[PDB]
Amino acid sequence: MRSYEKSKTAFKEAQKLMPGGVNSPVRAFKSVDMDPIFMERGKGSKIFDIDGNEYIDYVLSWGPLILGHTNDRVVESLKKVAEYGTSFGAPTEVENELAKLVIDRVPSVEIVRMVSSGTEATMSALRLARGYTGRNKILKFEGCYHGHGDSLLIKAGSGVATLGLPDSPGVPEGIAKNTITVPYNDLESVKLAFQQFGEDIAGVIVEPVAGNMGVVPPQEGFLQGLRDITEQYGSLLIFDEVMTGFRVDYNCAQGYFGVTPDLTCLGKVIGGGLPVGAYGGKAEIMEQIAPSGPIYQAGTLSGNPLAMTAGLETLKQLTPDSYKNFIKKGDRLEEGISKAAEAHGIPHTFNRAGSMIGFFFTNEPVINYETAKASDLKLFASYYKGMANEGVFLPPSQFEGLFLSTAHTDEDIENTIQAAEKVFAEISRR
Amino acid sequence: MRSYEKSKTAFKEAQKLMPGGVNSPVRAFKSVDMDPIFMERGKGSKIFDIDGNEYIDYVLSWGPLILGHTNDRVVESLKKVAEYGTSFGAPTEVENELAKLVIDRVPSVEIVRMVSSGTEATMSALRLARGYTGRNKILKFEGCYHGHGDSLLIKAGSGVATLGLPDSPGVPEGIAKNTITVPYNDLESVKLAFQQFGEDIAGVIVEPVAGNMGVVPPQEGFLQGLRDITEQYGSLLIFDEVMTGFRVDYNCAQGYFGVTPDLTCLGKVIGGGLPVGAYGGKAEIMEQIAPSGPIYQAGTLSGNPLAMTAGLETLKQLTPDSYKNFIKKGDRLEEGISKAAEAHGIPHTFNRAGSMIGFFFTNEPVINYETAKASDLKLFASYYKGMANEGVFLPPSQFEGLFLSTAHTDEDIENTIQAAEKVFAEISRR
Ligand SMILES: Cc1ncc(COP(=O)(O)O)c(CN)c1O
Ligand SMILES: Cc1ncc(COP(=O)(O)O)c(CN)c1O
Repeated sequence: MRSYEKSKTAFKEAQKLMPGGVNSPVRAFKSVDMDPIFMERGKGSKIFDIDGNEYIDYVLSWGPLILGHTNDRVVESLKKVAEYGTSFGAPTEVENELAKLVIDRVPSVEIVRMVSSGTEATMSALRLARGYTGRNKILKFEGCYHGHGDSLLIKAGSGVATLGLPDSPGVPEGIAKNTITVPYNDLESVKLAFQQFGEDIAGVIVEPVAGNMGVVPPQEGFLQGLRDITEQYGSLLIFDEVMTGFRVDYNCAQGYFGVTPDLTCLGKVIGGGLPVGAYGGKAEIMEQIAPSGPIYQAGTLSGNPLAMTAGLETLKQLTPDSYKNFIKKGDRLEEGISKAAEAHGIPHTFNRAGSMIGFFFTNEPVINYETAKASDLKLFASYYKGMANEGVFLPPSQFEGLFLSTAHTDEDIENTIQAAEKVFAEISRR
Repeated sequence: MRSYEKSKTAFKEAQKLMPGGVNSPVRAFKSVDMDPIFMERGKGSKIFDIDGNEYIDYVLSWGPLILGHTNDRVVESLKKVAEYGTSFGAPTEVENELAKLVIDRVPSVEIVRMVSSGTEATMSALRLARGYTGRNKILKFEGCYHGHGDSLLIKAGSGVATLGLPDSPGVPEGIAKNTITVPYNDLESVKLAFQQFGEDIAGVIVEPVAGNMGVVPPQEGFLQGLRDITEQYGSLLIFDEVMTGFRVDYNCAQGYFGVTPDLTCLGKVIGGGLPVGAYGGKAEIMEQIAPSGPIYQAGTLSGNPLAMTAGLETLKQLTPDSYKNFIKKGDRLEEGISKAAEAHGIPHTFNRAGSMIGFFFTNEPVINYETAKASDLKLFASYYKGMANEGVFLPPSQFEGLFLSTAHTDEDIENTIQAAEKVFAEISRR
């Protein structure tokens, strides 16, 4: 058996301090048939809750911990930095070191600007795209998440190609009016969107691999088609690689799929688990950012030495072979979980995009948000509870992939599969 | 003499990696008659550049380092956390601990939500204000900075009370249309703004002590008047205490001035030098934030254990007497610098607001942005160079105060004064 008492107690406290008892909605566990699991430590692929329970971590702080928890190098260098200073509010050399590493590893990024989050990265990218092009409209994709920036908190309007609507209360009046939302992997609706608004489309923002509606790889020609249509109409291509960056492949999703955006939003891995983000791309576009250009973007704690260091030390330990091992781990994971699902009549479909993996509780292929929404969400809710009990910490959402680390072992994968077999059998006997 | 060669070399590198060679405009030093000083370490009130030069730090990472650099407790606890984990993407206990401390110390904050920056804090607060009230318009003050959030990148329109204009390229079309900008300390223009748009004014955002146009204390009745007018029209009062928070006074500027806002945006100190931010306030308002309410705001790395810990350990070491010492340090600083200025015919005016201090190179009282803009900016540019050479690291902007720490000694203040005497004499001989 497994006790979650301290997490129960901690969450009770949390609920009287924060909205939903959390600093981010997903952490409320509202869709997984158990209450939030409070974590206190981790080591490699293992995460430990405040109840001392061990889990094989497939959340990995939602992407940053690509080397697992508390990587020795990363941690010792972090302690070293802490000794010298957390922050200086002045330029540092580590900012240069990560900047150039990011520039050397991310194809489209020639000039980068560090920020405090993916939300800031994308928000700044959208503003950059609009300021650089002198255009108002942004095209995004249904199911893609870019952060809680107002300019991005938008939905599809009434119609096939559509100037959007606000996707939340509090969003500035008519902020969504200059934003188009078409289905992911729907290149034809993109073509239609440009036919109507193309000459005012500042940019197209896309997750080159959707990871916030589950892992949803791009369809053949989808990203290239976005690259072509943006060029044709003079629009910018913004790759939201906050999650895909340094995770899908060594050279990111843009390197993996050989499609080079004008702008790239990064985060997670580049902070090694600390608050971070960045937007970069072509120099002449990035030059428009303050203080060198008119487009204003500041951050007093941006390029934080601790985050720059952790991200630097994380990335240094990643090689092409890391991703080879991810894929091999993903293969066994997919195979083992899929066979388990078959054996117990569990509807399932896996999506693979480079080293990114995730499955849906549906037999129908997930190629967009609509087909992701076809997943058995209640089954996932139940399944999740069973997996946590078997020592597997999954993202408390069906609309998330399985985050792999370099620290995940074959034994971890086997135990994860065995955990799924057990959980699927139980569900099937019901 | 003093060499800045490594910083010269580092900045040359920086310029080919980031816009303006920086992750934030002010760090480019464009207004101070010397190029950016690269920092590598600090200890208490001392900051050290990459050239090994020692400075008495009056920037303190722009506010977070209220205990100075590398505070022993803060650093050791940071190392302890690094051992356990940088981030978990799941709820933690330290999030609770800082949350309640913030709730126990900031008067208006009953429920808080941690974010990655002050920009996110204010942006989320504006969205909250607009979502909670179902209203579109936000009133801000000329000279006040709340972050690079689009909803806030706005300026005053043509007219006395005015629906605003975009204050940067790239800002979404007509996002500023629902934002009013009136001069700081100009309560009459606030009254006029409400007469015209009051029933659609979602909230009034203000720095209870302006610190981004220099230190500009509120005038008698200004904050109370804002509190009254917002209540009268059902608008929210948002205190941007990202800088003032835990710096102006123990109970923040809202406690210091005895004016309680509906919402409070926090940052800096609460991260102890790590990327951080938070917005909080009345529970029923904060409850509207996701997942407990409809107003969407997420952050995957929000409530970062390292930032929560550093901020917690920073705040724990602050007492009422810390601020007593700030004021006493500020008195000698003001007196010594003012006498030096008098002696050398240097135009000067000091502004004090609690433990916040700053001076302007003008003899005319600075009560708003317009009068702050009356300062001899070229004199400041020159003066700054002289001060850095004398071992005093000031904010590379006239529109900034002097950040004090608990680590600043009487000797530091004396040397800072002596540095100002020397610099003023040199300038006066010209
Ligand atoms: C009062 C105030 N509010 C908002 C912000 C936004 O801060 P950040 O650059 O971290 O987004 C700042 C900057 N520290 C600030 O001083
Ligand atoms: C692809 C993508 N883009 C943008 C964001 C925004 O991230 P954050 O919550 O840190 O602002 C996320 C969240 N990690 C993301 O996964």
